[PDB]
Amino acid sequence: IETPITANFREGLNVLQYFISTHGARKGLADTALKTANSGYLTRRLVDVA
Amino acid sequence: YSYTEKKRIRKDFGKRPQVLDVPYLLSIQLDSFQKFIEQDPEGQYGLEAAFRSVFPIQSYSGNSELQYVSYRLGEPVFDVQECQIRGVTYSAPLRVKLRLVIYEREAPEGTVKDIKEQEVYMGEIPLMTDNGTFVINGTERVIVSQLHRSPGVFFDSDKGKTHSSGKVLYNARIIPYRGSWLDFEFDPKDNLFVRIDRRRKLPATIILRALNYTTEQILDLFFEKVIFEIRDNKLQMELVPERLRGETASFDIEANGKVYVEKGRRITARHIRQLEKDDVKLIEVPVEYIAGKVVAKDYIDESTGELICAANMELSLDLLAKLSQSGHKRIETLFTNDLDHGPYISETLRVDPTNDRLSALVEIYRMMRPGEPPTREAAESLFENLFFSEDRYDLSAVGRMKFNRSLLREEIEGSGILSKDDIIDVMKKLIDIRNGKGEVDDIDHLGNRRIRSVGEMAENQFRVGLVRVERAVKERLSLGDLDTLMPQDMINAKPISAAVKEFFGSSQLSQFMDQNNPLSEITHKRRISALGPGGLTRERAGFEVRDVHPTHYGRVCPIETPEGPNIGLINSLSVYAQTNEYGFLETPYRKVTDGVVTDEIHYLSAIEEGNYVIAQANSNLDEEGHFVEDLVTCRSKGESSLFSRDQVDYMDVSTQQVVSVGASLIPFLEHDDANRALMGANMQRQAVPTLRADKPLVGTGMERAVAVDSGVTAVAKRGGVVQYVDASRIVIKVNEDEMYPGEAGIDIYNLTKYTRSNQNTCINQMPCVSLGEPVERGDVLADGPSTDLGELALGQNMRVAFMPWNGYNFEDSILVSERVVQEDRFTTIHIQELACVSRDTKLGPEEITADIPNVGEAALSKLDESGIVYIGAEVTGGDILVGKVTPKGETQLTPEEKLLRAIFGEKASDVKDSSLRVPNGVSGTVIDVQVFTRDGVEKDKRALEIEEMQLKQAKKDLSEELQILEAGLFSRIRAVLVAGGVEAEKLDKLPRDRWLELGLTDEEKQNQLEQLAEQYDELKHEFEKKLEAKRRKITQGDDLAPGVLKIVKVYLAVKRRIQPGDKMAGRHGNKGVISKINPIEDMPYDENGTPVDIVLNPLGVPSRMNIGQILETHLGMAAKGIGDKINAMLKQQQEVAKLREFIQRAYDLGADVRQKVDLSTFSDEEVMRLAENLRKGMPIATPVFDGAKEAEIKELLKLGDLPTSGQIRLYDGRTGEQFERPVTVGYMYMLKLNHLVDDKMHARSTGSYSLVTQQPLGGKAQFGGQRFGEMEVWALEAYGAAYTLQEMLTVKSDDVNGRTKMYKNIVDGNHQMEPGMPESFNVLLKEIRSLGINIELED
Amino acid sequence: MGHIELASPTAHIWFLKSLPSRIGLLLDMPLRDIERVLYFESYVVIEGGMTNLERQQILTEEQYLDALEEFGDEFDAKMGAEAIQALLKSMDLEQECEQLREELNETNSETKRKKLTKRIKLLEAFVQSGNKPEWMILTVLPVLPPDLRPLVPLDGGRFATSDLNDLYRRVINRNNRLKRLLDLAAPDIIVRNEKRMLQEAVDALLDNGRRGRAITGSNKRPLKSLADMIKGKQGRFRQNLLGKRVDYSGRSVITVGPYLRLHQCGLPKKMALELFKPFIYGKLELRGLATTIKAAKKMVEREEAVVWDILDEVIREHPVLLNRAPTLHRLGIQAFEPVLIEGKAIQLHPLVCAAYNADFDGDQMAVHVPLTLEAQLEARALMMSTNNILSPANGEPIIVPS
Amino acid sequence: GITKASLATESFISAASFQETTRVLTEAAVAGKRDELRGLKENVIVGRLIPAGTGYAYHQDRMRRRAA
Amino acid sequence: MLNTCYRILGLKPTVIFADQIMYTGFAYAARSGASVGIDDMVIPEKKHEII
RNA sequence: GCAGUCUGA
DNA sequence: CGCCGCGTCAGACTGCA
DNA sequence: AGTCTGACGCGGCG
Ligand SMILES: [Mg+2]
Repeated sequence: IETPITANFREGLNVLQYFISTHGARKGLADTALKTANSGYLTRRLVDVA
Repeated sequence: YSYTEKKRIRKDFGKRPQVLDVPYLLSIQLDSFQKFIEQDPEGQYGLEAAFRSVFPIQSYSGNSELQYVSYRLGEPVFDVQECQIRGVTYSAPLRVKLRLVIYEREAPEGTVKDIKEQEVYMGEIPLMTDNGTFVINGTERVIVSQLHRSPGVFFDSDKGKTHSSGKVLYNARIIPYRGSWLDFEFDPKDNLFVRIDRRRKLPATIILRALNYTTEQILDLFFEKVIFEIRDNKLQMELVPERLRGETASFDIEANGKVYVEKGRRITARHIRQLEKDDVKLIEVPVEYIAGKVVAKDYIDESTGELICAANMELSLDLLAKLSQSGHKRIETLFTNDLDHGPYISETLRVDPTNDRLSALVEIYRMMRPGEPPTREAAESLFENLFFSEDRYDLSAVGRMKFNRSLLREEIEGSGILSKDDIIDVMKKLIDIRNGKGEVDDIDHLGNRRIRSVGEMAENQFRVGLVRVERAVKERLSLGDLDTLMPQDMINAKPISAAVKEFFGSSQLSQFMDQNNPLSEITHKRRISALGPGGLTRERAGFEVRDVHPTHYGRVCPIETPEGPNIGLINSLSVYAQTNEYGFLETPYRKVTDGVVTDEIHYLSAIEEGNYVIAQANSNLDEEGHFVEDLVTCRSKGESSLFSRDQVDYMDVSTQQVVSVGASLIPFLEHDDANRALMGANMQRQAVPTLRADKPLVGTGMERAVAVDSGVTAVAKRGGVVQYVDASRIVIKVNEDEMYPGEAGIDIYNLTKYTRSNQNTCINQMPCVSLGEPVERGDVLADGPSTDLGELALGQNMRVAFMPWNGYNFEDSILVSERVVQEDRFTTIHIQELACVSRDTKLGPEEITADIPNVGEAALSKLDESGIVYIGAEVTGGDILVGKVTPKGETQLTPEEKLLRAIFGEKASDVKDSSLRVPNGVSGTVIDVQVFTRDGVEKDKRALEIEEMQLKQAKKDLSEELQILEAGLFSRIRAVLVAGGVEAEKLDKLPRDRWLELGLTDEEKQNQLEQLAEQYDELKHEFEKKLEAKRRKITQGDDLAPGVLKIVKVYLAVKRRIQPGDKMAGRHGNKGVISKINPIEDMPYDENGTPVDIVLNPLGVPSRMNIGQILETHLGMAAKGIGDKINAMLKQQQEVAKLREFIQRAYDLGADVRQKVDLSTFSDEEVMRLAENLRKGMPIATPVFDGAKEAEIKELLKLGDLPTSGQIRLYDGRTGEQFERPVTVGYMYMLKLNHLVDDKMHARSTGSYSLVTQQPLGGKAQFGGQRFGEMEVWALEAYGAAYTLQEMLTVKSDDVNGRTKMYKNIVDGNHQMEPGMPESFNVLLKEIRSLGINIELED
Repeated sequence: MGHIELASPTAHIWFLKSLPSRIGLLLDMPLRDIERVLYFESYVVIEGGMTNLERQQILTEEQYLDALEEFGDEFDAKMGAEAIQALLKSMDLEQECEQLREELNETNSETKRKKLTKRIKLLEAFVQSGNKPEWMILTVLPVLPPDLRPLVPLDGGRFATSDLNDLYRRVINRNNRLKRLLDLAAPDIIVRNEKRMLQEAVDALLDNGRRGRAITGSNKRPLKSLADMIKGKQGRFRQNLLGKRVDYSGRSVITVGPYLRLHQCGLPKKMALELFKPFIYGKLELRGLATTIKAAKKMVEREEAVVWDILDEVIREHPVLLNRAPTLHRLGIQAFEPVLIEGKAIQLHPLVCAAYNADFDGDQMAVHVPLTLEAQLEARALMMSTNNILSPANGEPIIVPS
Repeated sequence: GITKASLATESFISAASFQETTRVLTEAAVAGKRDELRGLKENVIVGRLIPAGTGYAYHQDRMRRRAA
Repeated sequence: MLNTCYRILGLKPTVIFADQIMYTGFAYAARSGASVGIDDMVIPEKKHEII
């Protein structure tokens, strides 16, 4: 998004800057919740090949 | 203000003026179920529109009919509480008035022979309690709302993810509310295809040929005709000029003069306007222009009759001459110019093998029911009821609305089934989107997704039940019993009461309610679950449906969602969000007119919102309403950018419009990273209610709504004066202008005392009001669990310091002083229900007795003679609660034991000790014993004792309500007498029984006199019978499960104190586990000797940027610094003048705060009550995203004489010397989550084992044994720990001889295994040999 | 084990449908036609004779009854598992592979040589091993022992059934029904339908859902196969054989306890009393404080004050393994010496948290007790936390101040 | 690949316990295979000392007293 | 420092050194009183200009 | 024993 | 076009033959 | 077998 969060966490993020923040926050959380499966499956394949 | 809210006034730091007060939080559940069970005379909603959708029911032949005429919900047999105690459903009987009409076969028009109407009972439908929960089998459930893809038509794509060429394949999909999905899709060959119900695809025009269309009519629909008309020769063709745009011709074009383009040149736009101004009518082109064109018609030779060329055939020179010799001076041709139009239909009209309606129908039958040879009268009957029959396909009213909205039609209502033109227009818009005159739908748009909720899902299940009923009644009506048959004899109520019961009790969305605190209840009642029947699956949902969409602003909270495998699938409806009459989430906005922001609010849906320019809630406004800024930041079309203050069309109605009610209670949310705000919101719902509730010093003002809107609190229904107040009862005397005529005028609120929550916590209502106090309507009378004086209070205010202390706060740990355990700040009560179910066994029945064998009279001390524990008995782990013994057999005593019991002279008895015992580790008090005996079973002595206690309790409560209400009635009658025609001279003498009919002036006063006498007569007469009602409800037998004779349920209260291991948390996601209970004299203390209560790690702040826990800590210090001032003035006994002066100064502090507390309105009594409520700290309101700026926090600190830096110097409690740097000290609101270490600790040396595999069992309920999974076996293989691994495999779990040998060896001081083969491997061999496969060990 | 004598032969679904089909690859016959012959939808000619009735030819029934007169009864064509069994039992391996070895040696387009060497590999594997082809068609069905499909009596006055017990019963009915129709001499259309039902029932028992729509009982949820018992994340191999639940184990929340030394860990007294219970019984009987394992069991469950003095010796040099899942790497299991603490939370040295990836915001750990002397010495010499201060991934310290 | 090279081992117990169990069991049935328990998983299945580490010294005696 | 001790002195001095480091670091972090406050996050006065 | 739901790390 | 896989451990609650 | 069914994944692989 082309207008950044010009505010930091000592000042307040206003409600729009905060809503924007939530996009990347939930992308990170939903990435962690679903890439542990890929990591575990690759680990299991490596163990069973070796 | 209020009367309950000038007891303690939370200082509000909010600056925006509140335009729209927060709606009723539970209105989703309540509105939807009300629409389900309401009488709807228009017949659009609920039970009425489910009945009218089936009825009238006619027989297969038409000799008779069964017609619905009305319905009614009876009274529930058991109230909400009797249902929870007895373990039965809270439901109401559905009585429907059905009228069977027997028609004549002796009349041609179908005259009726006879009418028989009667009220048939079909099913019991579970009623919703006034809190939005359903009491099903005695457990409270919540049917969470579901967010599913709305019916309609959706054009989507796979953006270059097939055929490896990046070619975008566009596909439409028609999704009904029920019925068969209908998909159209392009191929990389640009041929159009159609799937039905996601099975194998056909050429698209097959469906167009299943409809009675010829190829000529199909090319009519999907094309526009260019016409060659050979007048003398050389291709005289009619052309509209703008057709040639983008087309390059190797021939030049002239007509009636000027040539306009050269041969081989591109026709330009200036050339197009040149063709325009020339008013061109016709053009002659070279003759080879025909080759490659396709004839738009089927042509027949008028001279011979022969088929010259079929339609859809591409023309050639020889074919052109063959046409010309036929007299067809005019020929037509599909306009298939590329990159604005397309031949897609012409080619898919070639690849289809079917050329007539019957071929299309039978081919559809082949693809639909494969392996079955088709039949014409069967194929067309399949096709008609695929998409064009009301009983197999319903595009619901939302489906028709979204349909006509997507195809850009004008009428939003119509038939619920598809038509020829509907499918045609879907294909046409799909072809458009292929050409580039459209765009694909966003599937995650909350204008494309829809809230289906309790009253809609229950109506769906009721429709399913009714259609099973009607398919039974249609064939039952064909019988010959017609003239003697009544409608009751043909309605089978088992399908209906099977469907609704299966839904309510076993569905995916009717979830066991989360009852930790009031916040858990509310946020559960407002979940939005994308899962469920008709929705996604938690594994098949991708990354795109999980994340937050720009249309989630104000409709769905972006930060409150579970963190596990269903992140982003379960959402929480935000504060002000609503649903349309269609089910699309809408949110309110203040309409901005000519620059001034009105107070008129409009609820905009996610599609209406896109068209406007919507300002932020943080956009400042002057006294009259203009944007004081000239470039305000706004949201238009999903993006966000600056606009001029006159382009703005709407404005947000509040700053907390965006977040749910869970994340609305996090103070200083605008400073926490959303990862930690998510955890704080999710952890506020697991905090258990402590012993003594404690308000937040720093809150957000949404506490009074969350507490009141859930049902944990007892709010006054009518204003009045507290007439009586007891720990279990509040009797309010209603005001004179609030009581209806003919009424006692007294409201009795019976408080719930110490009942078991769903999570085994304690829910307990304490009276908030005291005697004689006046209360208003809507004032809290009794605080629930986790509410303090009306506000939601989930945890306690602990004095935290942020500093590392000797490693005891290492890596998210928490170090608690011993004074937090001494003061019982975090001690919670948990109530466990243990059941002892006396079974009927084939060897005889088991019996509840206190004569258990194999146990001394020491352990039977707490049991009474009937075998059950005493109420109030403090029992510990292992105590017998209910003595039960079971008849047994097959002892077969072994030889050595045969000698043993003959030596010491007694053989074993015939019964087995099967008594109920307290689990290990739990130690509590028996606070309740409920005995249920099967009807026909002898009641033991304690059952009769409990029954007499219950009967005298019912008689006492009913005589007490009668003696309160009759006292109110006699007080009102005395009031009527003294109000005119004074009789106060003798009312002090007259007995109360004569007041009823004393003669007064009989125009109006004797009217209410006789009316109040009538009301007292009614009260007496109704008590007289309801006493016998609950008498027979107590004495009657119980509808127990089959096989059980009597059930004894024993309730244990366990006061569960805090200890190392218990999880605690703030509200900003700063969880932790207590490490140490430090002595009071080891905790860091300030100059004033005051020891800090909890020591937290500062290194948890800067990494996870939850700064809101520092600012709260600085505000909760300031908010307490004010309290310590008032505590001084109340101990010095300062005048109320000085107290009022200081409290007004504390309430006036702020940078233009929205609230004005003017104390000079408070009587000195009210100021002293306010000061005694504030002496523990002034509660402060920091509303989300407009909260206290930092300068106000420092100003409030400086008011309470504290250092504005927020950090004081501290001394070590142990060494007595000063920490080298100032330490952040302040009051953080800490929660105690339901992750108690008592519930987590487990160990097992040896226990019971599984049945097929002989490995141990799972979980501390079954005495567990921990899974040494695959990764732990690899971890042992990565060491050389082969012997450890062999003992984990053989002798610890699976080996059945190895484990007993190992046990006897461990006992004998010999640590040596004799490992054999695990029993699972032998099980695997047997399972592979039970295939045809001979697996065998080889020696 | 038991056995069901199938009234007719029945094709094993594993050797029919588990791509490539061993029966198809052996008969040089397409699977989409063997599936038709087996399910009684087409005839196939066992022996051709002097006619255009070649061996592997499929001919539909309407193309069969006209052949009833074209060549009389010189040929014999059949359908179902009897036909495929006759084809398998009739063919010769040592001659067929010898016949194929020259067609492979003579073809220059390797596109066919692929199929030829596939079939030659299969035929050489059948002749080298002692198997015979006609064993891919069941005529006897084994029956798993009944304590491995247990019929548990419920305390609710009921019997909770297994899935195999349905899939067996469902077979034993139809088979039995067929054994009647072979004696009632019912018309061949209805014994065709009953042989087809028996085939699909045996296939539903062996592997449910290989033929699409899977049999589901009473839950609208597919029944569990015999082959569903041994495959997947829930089959025996991953669930019971490659990892299994374990006695002498416990679980609790972890807590920092920074007073610890690198080799020891805080273990609650209440857990270390349960895990070490047979060791305590042994030390009680040794020191004369008891005379019988039942007397010692009573002394331990009462927790007399001498039991704790026993326990302080029983866990003197006795390591316990601590494990926090997921055990992503080798250092996820480490053996420490127990220091008996009084709480309920396992205390864990701060330095090993990085190696465990553990942080004290609510994590839990499993404790396991090495019983044997070899297992205690393995825990002490290989797995103790003072031996694991370097990472096995790279030679850099894992015990790093944090 | 690691999956194809895992399913192409000489052991059918190491490849049947990994994944694709019906494939591995039917091909090892029609081939008449023989799993000689030379890996780590084969000895974990059957309850033996793995040939790694402190079981290695065992697994060599088992070879130098049965191959003679 | 710990890796150097392991390479030069071996396992036993390192296992003692790690515990001594842990004890003294915890002790002097406690003596430190190192605490985070709202004034520690010093916003540069050029920010409101730079933006 | 299983399925569903929720939760924790 | 059909088949095969898609992390680990754990606690709780229902309903089911 | 009639559903007043469900579908509503994905990515390799053969
Ligand atoms: Mg953790």
